[PDB]
Amino acid sequence: MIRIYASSTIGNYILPAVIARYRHDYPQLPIELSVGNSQDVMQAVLDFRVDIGFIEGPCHSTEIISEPWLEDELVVFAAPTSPLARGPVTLEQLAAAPWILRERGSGTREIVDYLLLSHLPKFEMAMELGNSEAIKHAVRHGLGISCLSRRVIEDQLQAGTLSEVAVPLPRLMRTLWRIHHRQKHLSNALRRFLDYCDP
Amino acid sequence: MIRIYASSTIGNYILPAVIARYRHDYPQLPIELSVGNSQDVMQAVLDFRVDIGFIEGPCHSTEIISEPWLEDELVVFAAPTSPLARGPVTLEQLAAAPWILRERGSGTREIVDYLLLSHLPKFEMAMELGNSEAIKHAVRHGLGISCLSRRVIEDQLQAGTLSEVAVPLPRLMRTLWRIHHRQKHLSNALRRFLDYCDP
Ligand SMILES: [Cl-]
Repeated sequence: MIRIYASSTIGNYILPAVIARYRHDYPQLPIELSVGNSQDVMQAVLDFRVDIGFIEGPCHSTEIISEPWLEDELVVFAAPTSPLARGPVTLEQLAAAPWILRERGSGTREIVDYLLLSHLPKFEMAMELGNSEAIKHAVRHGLGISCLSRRVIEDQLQAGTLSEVAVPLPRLMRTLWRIHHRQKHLSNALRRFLDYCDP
Repeated sequence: MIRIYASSTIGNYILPAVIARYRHDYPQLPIELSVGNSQDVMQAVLDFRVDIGFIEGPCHSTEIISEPWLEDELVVFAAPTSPLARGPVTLEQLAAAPWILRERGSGTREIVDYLLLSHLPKFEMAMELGNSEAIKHAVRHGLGISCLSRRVIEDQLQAGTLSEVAVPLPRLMRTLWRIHHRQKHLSNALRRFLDYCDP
């Protein structure tokens, strides 16, 4: 058995496709997938409740081995009617918009703070929401703007229900990490599953 | 300060739009929205941590007043390339399909069991997943089929990345409940917001 805990973007928008391909070739090797925020993953790995974790924030622990797995682009986005949805925008313009943020313990929250919000003037947090789908829909209906993985909003961007916002910074790139306990021995079955995770 | 706790279908797909219409008419009156599962909502109401809760399953407590708030259609869905997406299916074919289901004890699993799975001869669960978004991605990539609120799959049905299964069953309707503690009184500030939570 392979027991996995994954962060929100990874567990909801990546690993189900990987598991589908894996189960097709190994239909009699079970997999358990739990999804939470990156802090949830860390604690599950530290408690030896899962075999492997996947996180999307800089989570640190002397008891954890972290290995780079995938790149991931964070995207500032807004309702299509927002003035920010068209043309160049400045950091001061971003700081004047209502921001919708994830909860403490989200890797996305921490990375967005370092890569972007740390460079903004005083800005208002309009709402704090505990998952990325509530944020997507709050932004779609004009409650504010936010910043999430392109993977989370890709389908809305294509359908025109959300709009990407230009940011005067380099592409907001982060690493999606594979983690396991420093004292954990990875099974051959798991290492085989990780081959399906490799792009 | 109105403090809401809502299950995922309601908090992610219904209330964001409602809060928008409300804050547009009451910008000075704030709203705090927490999203989780129905059981999280129940405990938050019991612990007096929120003013009102919204749930999507038959959960019951003797300390709670529950009122039917909205009806909600459950829909069986599959990858567009699935044979089960092409024409009417039999109960036998549904019973043989790989089911992607929410965990036992959740409101969605209980109501899906009652309205759908209890009518199938000896179905098998291909995988258990803890939230609707992971389920959608799993089904989208062919891991199996599932049953969720039409509201939750609407965008993907429109995009054509998920397909509705033509099942030989009645239209499957569940209840979305509004709840509060039985000794709580709905303030006029909250009753006004609830007028915006009125179809
Ligand atoms: Cl019910």
